[PDB]
Amino acid sequence: GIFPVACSDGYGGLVTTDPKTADPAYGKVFNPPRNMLPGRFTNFLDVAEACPTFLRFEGDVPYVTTKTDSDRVLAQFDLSLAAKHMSNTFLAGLAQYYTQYSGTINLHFMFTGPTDAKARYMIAYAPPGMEPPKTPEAAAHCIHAEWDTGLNSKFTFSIPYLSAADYTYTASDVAETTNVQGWVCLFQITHGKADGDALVVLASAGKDFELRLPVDARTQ
Amino acid sequence: TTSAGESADPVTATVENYGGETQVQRRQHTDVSFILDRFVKVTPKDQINVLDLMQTPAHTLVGALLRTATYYFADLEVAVKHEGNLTWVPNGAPEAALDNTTNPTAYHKAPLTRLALPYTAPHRVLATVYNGNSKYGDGTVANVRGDLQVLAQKAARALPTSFNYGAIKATRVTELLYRMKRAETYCPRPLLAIHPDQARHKQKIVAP
Amino acid sequence: SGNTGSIINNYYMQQYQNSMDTQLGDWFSKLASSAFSGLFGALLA
Amino acid sequence: DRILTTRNGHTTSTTQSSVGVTYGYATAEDFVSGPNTSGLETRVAQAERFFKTHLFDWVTSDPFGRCHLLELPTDHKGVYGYLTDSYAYMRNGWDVEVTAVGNQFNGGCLLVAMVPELCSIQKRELYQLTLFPHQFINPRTNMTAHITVPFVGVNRYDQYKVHKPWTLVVMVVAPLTVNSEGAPQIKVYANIAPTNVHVAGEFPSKE
Amino acid sequence: FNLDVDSPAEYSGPEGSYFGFAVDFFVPSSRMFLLVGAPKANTTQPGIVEGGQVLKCDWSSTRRCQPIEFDATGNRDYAKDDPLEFKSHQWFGASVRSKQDKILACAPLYHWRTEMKQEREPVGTCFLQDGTKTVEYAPCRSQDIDADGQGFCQGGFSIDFTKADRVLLGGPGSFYWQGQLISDQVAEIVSKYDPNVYSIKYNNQLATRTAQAIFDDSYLGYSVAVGDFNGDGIDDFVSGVPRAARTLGMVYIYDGKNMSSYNFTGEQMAAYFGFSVAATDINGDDYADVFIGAPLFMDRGSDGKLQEVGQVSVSLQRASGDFQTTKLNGFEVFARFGSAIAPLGDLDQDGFNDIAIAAPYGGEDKKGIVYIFNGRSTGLNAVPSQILEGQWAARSCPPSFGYSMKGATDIDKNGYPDLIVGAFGVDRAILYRARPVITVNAGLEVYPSILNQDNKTCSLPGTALKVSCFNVRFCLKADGKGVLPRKLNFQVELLLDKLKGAIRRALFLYSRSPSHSKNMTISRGGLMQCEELIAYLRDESEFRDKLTPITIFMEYRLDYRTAADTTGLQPILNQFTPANISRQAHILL
Ligand SMILES: *[C@@H]1O[C@H](CO)[C@@H](O[C@@H]2O[C@H](CO)[C@@H](O[C@H]3O[C@H](CO)[C@@H](O)[C@H](O[C@@H]4O[C@H](CO)[C@@H](O)[C@H](O)[C@@H]4O)[C@@H]3O)[C@H](O)[C@H]2NC(C)=O)[C@H](O)[C@H]1NC(C)=O
Ligand SMILES: [Ca+2]
Ligand SMILES: [Ca+2]
Ligand SMILES: [Ca+2]
Ligand SMILES: [Ca+2]
Repeated sequence: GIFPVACSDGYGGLVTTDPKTADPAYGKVFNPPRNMLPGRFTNFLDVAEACPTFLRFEGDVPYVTTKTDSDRVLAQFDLSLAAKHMSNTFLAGLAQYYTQYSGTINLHFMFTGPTDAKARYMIAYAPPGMEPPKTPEAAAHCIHAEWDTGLNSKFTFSIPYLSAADYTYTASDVAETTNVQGWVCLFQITHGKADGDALVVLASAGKDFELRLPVDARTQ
Repeated sequence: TTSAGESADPVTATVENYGGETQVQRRQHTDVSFILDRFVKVTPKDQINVLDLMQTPAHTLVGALLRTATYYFADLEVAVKHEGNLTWVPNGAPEAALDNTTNPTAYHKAPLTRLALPYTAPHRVLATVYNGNSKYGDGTVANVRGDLQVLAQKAARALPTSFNYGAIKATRVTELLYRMKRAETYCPRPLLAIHPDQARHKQKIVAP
Repeated sequence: SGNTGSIINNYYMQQYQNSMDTQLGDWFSKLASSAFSGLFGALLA
Repeated sequence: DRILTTRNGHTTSTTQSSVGVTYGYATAEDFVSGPNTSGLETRVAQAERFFKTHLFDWVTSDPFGRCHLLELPTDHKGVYGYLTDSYAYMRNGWDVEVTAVGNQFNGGCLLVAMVPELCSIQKRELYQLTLFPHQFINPRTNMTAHITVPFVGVNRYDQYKVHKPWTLVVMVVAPLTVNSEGAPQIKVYANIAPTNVHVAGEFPSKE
Repeated sequence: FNLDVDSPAEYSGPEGSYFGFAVDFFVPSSRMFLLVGAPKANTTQPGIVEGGQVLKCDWSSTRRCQPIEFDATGNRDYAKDDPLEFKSHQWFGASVRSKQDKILACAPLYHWRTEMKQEREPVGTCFLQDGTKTVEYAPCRSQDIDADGQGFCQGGFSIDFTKADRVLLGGPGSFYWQGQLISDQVAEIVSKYDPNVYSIKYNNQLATRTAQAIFDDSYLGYSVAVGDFNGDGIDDFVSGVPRAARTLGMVYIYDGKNMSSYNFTGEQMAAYFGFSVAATDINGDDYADVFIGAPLFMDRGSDGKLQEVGQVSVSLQRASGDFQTTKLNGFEVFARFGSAIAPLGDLDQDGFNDIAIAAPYGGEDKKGIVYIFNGRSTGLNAVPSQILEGQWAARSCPPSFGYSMKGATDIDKNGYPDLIVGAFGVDRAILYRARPVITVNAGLEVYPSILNQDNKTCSLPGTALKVSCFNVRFCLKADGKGVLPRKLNFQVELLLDKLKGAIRRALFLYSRSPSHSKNMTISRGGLMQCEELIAYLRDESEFRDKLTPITIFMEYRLDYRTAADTTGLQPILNQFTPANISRQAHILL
């Protein structure tokens, strides 16, 4: 006889992400050689970790301006990859096609003032649960860091990943409007003759940043 | 980590700088060969469809993520739901050779016919947006607005008509799907997420 | 290797399945691994 | 401890405010001996020198994103541009060097970037110009940015009359903030140079 | 109401030349002339068919209209065998504006080849003439070019002079038809002129810059008007933007010192709000009032049916900065009331400025109608005191009587401003003169007015019987401004018991008749003339009607034929002034 099989039910439908490869139809094709061709990347995080990209502030600008008044809050933006400030970043470009992430997010802070303007800043991480701090006195009790503008003009602060669950959603919830993943606040503490001068900021993937579960954003 | 702010070498101020430690990080779901070999829908014409990968839309996943690369190499396999007989033709044959059946037809087997095509381009690596001599471009001048503007948008379209995997021709294709495997990418380009008008782009996430 | 999930060998050989690549005679993984870390000056505890 | 004076051929370029050279996309050149040319290529060593050009005048009224896009190769009226009208297929790298000389009392910064195949950009796309071979210039730290890139392209040799692979892009990230003691207007120059050109295929003479 | 209609001045031109598409007065330094725009008139310019010309029409003596040479040349060349311009069908004379010695005419459809590629773009051009001088003024003919620049600007589509001798120019096609307001001082227009430079830069130029793409196709500069609105003396810029706000139409007002932005808006879709604008102080408060036209406006009647009648919005300028907007509707359907709006100055010399509004496609046989509206304290009197009718039939394009008009000019020195009406559809232009206004203080007194039937005072010659008599007395006094006779003869009529086929119970003594006429001749500005006479009651047994009051009626008529002057311009009596008055008398019991 012939080898009996059972044409099983429920199996064999076309799934769009399956590891089944299609049967060939036209063989014996030799490609032109491509070896040692410049500029190859393997994973999308290595582009996101080796190349930092700007943020967005009020006025469609990447820089934040020093403030010559009693209020000392330069910027105060919620921490999500669907935020308003993170929107033009490459890091939130590919995090629009996933569901959840983990790991650190590096923030790069380059000061573009003249050689006579000096200032010092701080950036703090306010974990969720109460209102974010509005003064650098109140934000001294976070996981913060300070730096002043001198010869090396760039500062990189790695945002810690604190969460209950092991992975956090990269899409902020549509109905839930409290943003219970966290805030990140950056202040100025003082400035000497630094009026009208800028602080261009950047963002990169961290050392241990890794995404998970790809879906289709579909320009939403 | 204080750095030299303009040298543009990579710096990663890790979380150990203020106490703590880093964990093991896995990056399989962001691999460029894993994220690109899944099926994507493109809109078909009635009969003749050149199998260009840059006719994938810009809102979908592997169309907006293929445009991350400047130069790409990937073998294509298609999956097309049609009626009649569907003849694939290699790169650069005359378009009168779509009717001939010596070219690799697939007879109609219900419901759809998926088949693996080789890289048939003459170039060593294809490209997402070739610009031989179409754009200057450091600041294009105001030319066409109003009615004429819609057609003026195709002025800057890609020209290497050799940037295709060939063409398929059936009686009426209904839905033909691309996926690209063994994908190699080169020279990254910017990738854009959509612009929030609120404090944060809050969309309705799935929930019980 | 890709998005394959089969432990069996392929049925069609190698050259009726893909297009064979030809040698003649990567970057951003080397770029992201040469990243500076630590500090720039004399740190304290 | 610093060697900060580059030269290409018989032309030198000494800068004292170099933060460093950035090798974009490769540290070494591709195999120039292709099979699409049958071994009829040859290196022209006399094309490797600098040539100066003017880009724009970065003034205090320029907002974010006043970009400038010049396609390389541009009109070279010397030895290199003679090869464009005398040989059909040629390939080369580039090592650009832009200068924005003000003084150490101006503010602001302008990003410099070598980007391949650049056309039809948006100002919302300018946020992520950092992905390319880039190097910032601010007057508080440096005056120059020195970027070096190899030949990229769809295929090994190129027809430069119908195709321009690279595009030197300078855009202004923070606006120029003059002070009581700074410089009012700075002018952005650049000296560009090819690296190891290889022509193949002699045109007939125009006579 | 005082405009002469009997024998108004008629002027004509070549048929098809659109003679009357634009009109103005020309008063130099001491003869008076008329400017008529004929944008389709053939010229002797080398190889230019229908270049269009402006004609200076001699008002003195004969009716001769001599053309004016602003430009006698043909198309200049950019290079060899490469024309720079296209003056053929350039519609020169489509808009003509004059101020003293300065005449400004424009060619909205003048096309121009770029200084780069070989294009044909309607930037429009103008020619400014100051007596012996004559320069060219093409502000839209610049380095900024086609569609998104000033290439399709059609500069000169509407023009106006300010009091500080500054030109206001409108171009509805700039920046993808956003439109543009351009203002230059007449000094630099000639001072910076250069026959070899096609794109002249003017140092003191005010202009509306390009705006967002959502402002495209709005047609700013479609029409223009000048007047002060911020109270600094300098004329500001009023312009209609008829396609703005999704075809609802708007009107912009910019500062005449720095082009700084009031803004009016329409109430109906596609009513063409802003097709025409006018600025004149209508209520004597020395605050310039805004008039906006919308000829396509549809109104509802008692039958509740929509009908296109046209509408003009009268916005009174208050010192508060606000406006007191009044809407005035058209009268005939599809007549496009409000197509042209022309300030007349004080037409009747009463103390308030007046204005004229036209329905060019109205009247019998689509001849055309012009309505005259008088100003007063409260604002503009919504009822027209005069209705000017076209007198010419159609050929192909309708007569369009009233499509363009100009007033506020005392061209005959009679103390009263006149009006030009252009009917380009029949290639005619008409000058209406204003007749002198005579105010008249008529009087009538009856004493005693309570008649005792048994009084019997005044004797009656012929009979021994005496009758109950009383006195009737009438007075005339007249005066007027401007040029008019110092002698004025009137015809006074008196009737006793005007209320009565019935029997009249009172008659005049020295005539025995209820009717009496008196040729009276009073003097202008002179004292009040007054003639009285005796009337008497009939006998008690001659009538039963003793309860009905005896009404004494006085009526007067002026001799217009003898009041005429030189040309035969006969004066007129003031409106709202009773041509007759009446007092009464009762009988007791
Ligand atoms: C009876 O019949 C006789 C004759 O018809 C009437 O005679 C009249 O007497 C009037 C009053 O005297 C007189 O008025 C005018 O002359 C007045 C002087 O004689 C003079 O004072 C008046 O001026 C004033 O008059 C006006 C009149 O409207 C009043 O309104 C003022 O208040 C002033 O009083 C007049 O100029 C009139 O002229 C005269 N007429 C005649 C024809 O003789 C008489 O009044 C009759 N009387 C009765 C019985 O009624
Ligand atoms: Ca003013
Ligand atoms: Ca007023
Ligand atoms: Ca009046
Ligand atoms: Ca008059």
